[PDB]
Amino acid sequence: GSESEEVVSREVSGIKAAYEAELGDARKTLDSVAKERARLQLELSKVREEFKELKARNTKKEGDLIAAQARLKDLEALLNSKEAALSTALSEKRTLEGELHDLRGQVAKLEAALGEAKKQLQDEMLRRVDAENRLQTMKEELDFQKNIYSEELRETKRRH
Amino acid sequence: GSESEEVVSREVSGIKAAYEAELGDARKTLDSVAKERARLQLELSKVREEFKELKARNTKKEGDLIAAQARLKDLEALLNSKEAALSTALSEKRTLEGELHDLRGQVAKLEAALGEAKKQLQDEMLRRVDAENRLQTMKEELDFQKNIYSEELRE
Repeated sequence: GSESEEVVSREVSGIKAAYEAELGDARKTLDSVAKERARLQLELSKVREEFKELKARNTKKEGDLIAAQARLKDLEALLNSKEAALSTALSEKRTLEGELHDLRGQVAKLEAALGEAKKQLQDEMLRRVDAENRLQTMKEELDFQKNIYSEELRETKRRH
Repeated sequence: GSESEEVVSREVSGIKAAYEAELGDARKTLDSVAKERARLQLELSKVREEFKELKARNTKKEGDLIAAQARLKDLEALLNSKEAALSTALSEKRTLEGELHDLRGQVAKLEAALGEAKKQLQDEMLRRVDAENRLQTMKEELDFQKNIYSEELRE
């Protein structure tokens, strides 16, 4: 009767209260996952941004690196050419200094030889001038000896 | 009249089934959001790994760049020193070639002067020898002419 209606009302209230407790524990787990989802969304948004910025920085750095490496290659090659040119120039200079030293010795040797050849020519010109003057005097003596021979024997044979 | 009691039995069974259905839907929704957490965790794991790899590559590239820039700076300076040294060496070489040209002209001028001084000495020595020979012959003629003078005046 009334005990049959009370047992159902207390049963429904029991199963109602159990469901309310379980759905409440399901709501509490739902918010927990909602917080973690929000944490991950923010953390993902942070890393994506950092990656975008890092990729932009790296793209610039790598392009700068390729350019530096190309310039380095060109400079190392030019430095090698310059060193070769310098090595040749110093070698050629060394040969010149040697030729120059040899020529300086030659000038000094030719100057001494020229001075002595001129000194000997000077003395010989004097001896030639003297010998030619003494010859003219000897020719003059011979003509005067031949003239006194003739002008005297012209008068000797006539005066006995 | 147990039809009045079958109404309450069907109501309780309906209440039970409705609460039982709400629990099943809440559990399937919890799965639905757990899938979305899993999606984000995987997506985050992917980007973190890509970033770690990119940061490692960039760290190496930047260190390589600093080194290249330092080497460039040193080279440009060394290249400038080498060009100055080269410019000096060619200038010094040019002065040497000038001194050499001047010395070669001096040797040629001294050689020509020496050859002509020797040629003049040669001709002068001949004139002296000839004049001294003609003088000795003239002295010999004068003594003969003075002796024939004394021998003819005798008789």
